[PDB]
Amino acid sequence: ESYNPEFFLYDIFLKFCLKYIDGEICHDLFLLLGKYNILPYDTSNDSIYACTNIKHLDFINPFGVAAGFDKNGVCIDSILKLGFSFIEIGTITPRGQTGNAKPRIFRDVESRSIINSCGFNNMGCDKVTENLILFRKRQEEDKLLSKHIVGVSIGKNKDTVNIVDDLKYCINKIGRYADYIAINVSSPNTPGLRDNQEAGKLKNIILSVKEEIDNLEKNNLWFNTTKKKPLVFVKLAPDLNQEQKKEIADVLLETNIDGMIISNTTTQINDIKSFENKKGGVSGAKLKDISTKFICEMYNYTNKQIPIIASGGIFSGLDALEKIEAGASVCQLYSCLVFNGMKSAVQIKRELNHLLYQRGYYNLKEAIGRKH
Ligand SMILES: Cc1cc2nc3c(=O)[nH]c(=O)nc-3n(C[C@H](O)[C@H](O)[C@H](O)COP(=O)(O)O)c2cc1C
Ligand SMILES: Cc1c(C(=O)NC2CC2)nn(C)c1Cc1ccc(C(F)(F)F)nc1
Ligand SMILES: O=c1cc(C(O)O)[nH]c(=O)[nH]1
Repeated sequence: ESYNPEFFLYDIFLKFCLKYIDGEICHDLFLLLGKYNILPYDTSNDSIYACTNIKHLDFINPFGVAAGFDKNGVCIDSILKLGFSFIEIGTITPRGQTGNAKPRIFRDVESRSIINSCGFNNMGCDKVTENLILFRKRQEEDKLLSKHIVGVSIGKNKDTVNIVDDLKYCINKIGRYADYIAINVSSPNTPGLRDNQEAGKLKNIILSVKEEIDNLEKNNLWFNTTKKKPLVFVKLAPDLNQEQKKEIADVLLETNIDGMIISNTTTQINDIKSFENKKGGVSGAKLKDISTKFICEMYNYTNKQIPIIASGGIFSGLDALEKIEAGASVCQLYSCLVFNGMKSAVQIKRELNHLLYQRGYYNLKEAIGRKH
């Protein structure tokens, strides 16, 4: 009963943390609990009707943890054992960074919103690779983790001129241990990063990343879950106009990107009194509708040819079903872990299974894109 993530004390501690403790400190405490493997766990098998896939990536269930939660890969086992099918570590950069000055994370509990200006704080590609190699060694000896997927989000150091150099550096160090690589061109907290979403720049970035991944073999294998070379995803920002979204879509089709993560934080949420005039991008429930509309738009601009990982405002099974019906094959959570806590995975999985049964869906795959 105690290791059950729905134990009552966890909600007691969650409420106390959300009322009296700084956001980053709460996060650091969660990571500390996982580092010592004293977090609750849920090793129950998941419904075979709720599993999903992106190409050859077979997700035991449709819920993972978004990037920026385990930036340095120091907590992969514990987070996954909460009930998640995958996690995206990072975003990492070649050299470590401490990020912007603190406090840089703020919460609004009433609206279930977060705002952050972290600035790609992380231990750097080389250290984080060592943490991921340790996990992959543990995974090779634990059967309960053999189907779990780990992706790596890569970006650039603040002072780097040509992003492709930094992306290549990361791919050549951590790529062989990744099940997929997420190209982060959508953080609002690294000056000029979002400009790389322009079509011509993005195209060259994607081809450069894919060419570097395809060269890992020759340069001398796959110490990951798929035992295959990592897929390539792009994470997009929701603060784009329609012509930019159409131009990106055309590039994603030409370059054969394996999927698109929709979406990162936004600067369009400005009705939160306590966040006014603050730096950073907003996450949480207020982002849900904005990011779901973005899924529908890109699902149609890419003619349904590009799989979608949903990110933004997902708290309930209904929220997740809305993303799936809009076009998503899998969902990523972040703010749900902040405001619901340890029970996030267990609870949302049960809710979705109930909804699939209620709505007359045979399985989750049948629901993908049904809104359209
Ligand atoms: C504190 C914090 C740090 C984040 N860091 C990253 C990051 O490093 N890379 C990334 O791609 N997204 C990052 N994100 C964005 C989340 O991955 C996610 O896309 C966003 O929070 C929307 O999901 P949500 O509304 O369910 O929280 C971060 C978000 C927060 C709140
Ligand atoms: C809140 C919170 C946060 C958080 O505010 N992140 C920064 C705003 C972005 N991140 N997470 C995992 C939680 C849930 C949590 C933390 C600690 C504990 C406890 F058991 F250790 F007390 N329980 C639940
Ligand atoms: O992709 C990202 C990165 C950050 C950050 O490190 O500041 N923050 C976000 O909201 N999204």
